[PDB]
Amino acid sequence: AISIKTPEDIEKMRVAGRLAAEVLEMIEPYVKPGVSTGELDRICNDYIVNEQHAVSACLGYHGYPKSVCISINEVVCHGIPDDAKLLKDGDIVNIDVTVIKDGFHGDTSKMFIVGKPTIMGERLCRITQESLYLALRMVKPGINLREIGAAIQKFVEAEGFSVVREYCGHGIGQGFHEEPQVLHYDSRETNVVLKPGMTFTIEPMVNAGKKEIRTMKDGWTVKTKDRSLSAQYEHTIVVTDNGCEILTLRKDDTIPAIISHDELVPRGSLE
Ligand code: NA
Repeated sequence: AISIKTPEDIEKMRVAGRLAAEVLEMIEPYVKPGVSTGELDRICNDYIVNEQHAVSACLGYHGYPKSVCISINEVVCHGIPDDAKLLKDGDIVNIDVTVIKDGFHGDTSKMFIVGKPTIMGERLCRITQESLYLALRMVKPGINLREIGAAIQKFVEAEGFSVVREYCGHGIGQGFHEEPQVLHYDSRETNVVLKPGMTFTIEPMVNAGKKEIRTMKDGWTVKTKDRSLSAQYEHTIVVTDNGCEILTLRKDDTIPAIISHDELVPRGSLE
């Protein structure tokens, strides 16, 4: 029930994913102490609309009140931009952007560390991206989604962090949320063999502390039950013939848009 994208479909997500990454590349310079998250949200939206002539898939979604999600520190996800929420020195902040372009979505997010980073702030951010890269490196047809969550978890835990279990990455495309569910941890429940053309997200949410979270009153914002810091990075990718292509790659990523596996690349018949 997982949709297989069409070359044309794919070019579209590429455009979409590219637009999503640019929002993140653009926001960067405004992410600094004293900046309110409402303003960041503003910039983002203005950007999506006016310059990219696209639309935030988040804006008003099922009621969601802001253009992008800006989760600070113990906020795991769905953090709601608010003009009263100023960024502080040492904060860690996720900005989650989802853009719709020509009917296709581009979904990604990254962590920003404001001012002087904190030991743990820095480490979790690093570790979290790594868990994302790590999964990225394994994306390839024939692999089971389950081996990936497994890998993420293993890594994360070995690094002394936790993986939130309640929220996942997912198929995406014409629809914001599509199958499959992309768990960032092990699950006997998980059974998804990757096929080329599949487009989905990977967006491991990592707690410096315990994995338990708490959903807030507002119905959106998620936080760590123990109040430890939480970090997330996400990429939207397409499964290729031999690996994956990262649709939301940013200048600052240090992973290649295109990941291929030797064993899968085209080769002579006897090679
Ligand atoms: Na956080």
